[PDB]
Amino acid sequence: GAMVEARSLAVAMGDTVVEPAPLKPTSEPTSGPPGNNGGSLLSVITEGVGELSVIDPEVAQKACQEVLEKVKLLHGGVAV
Amino acid sequence: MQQKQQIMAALNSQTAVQFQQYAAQQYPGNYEQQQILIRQLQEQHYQQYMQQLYQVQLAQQQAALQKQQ
Repeated sequence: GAMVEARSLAVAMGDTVVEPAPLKPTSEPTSGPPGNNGGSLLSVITEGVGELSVIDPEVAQKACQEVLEKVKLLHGGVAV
Repeated sequence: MQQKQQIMAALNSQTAVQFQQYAAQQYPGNYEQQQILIRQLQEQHYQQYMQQLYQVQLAQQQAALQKQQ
């Protein structure tokens, strides 16, 4: 769904410290282990599977030849 | 694996005009009837192709073995 959410939370002394680089707080919520499934584990089909000739063209020549000649008889043996 | 799908695409590629010419011969002008026959040809082609190909790669495999196996 490509949803994006951002939140902010600040917990510090009321001395309104600003300018030095903040470091150390790293507390985020948890509901157990984070799994081992990664994130954004999606892909888009580009259908680039089967480049050039991923087949035996000679085997395909014989195969289509037989199918085309045989199906003509299934249609009717009154025209040979 | 869906490995059949790339085969169909490749088979359809080299037989596109062949199936079209035959479908035109049986159902000239009727594009819908032409497509229906082309669909029948495409799968039958794959069935024969796969059954035949399997025997060819097998023949190569047996020739590589020569072990009465």
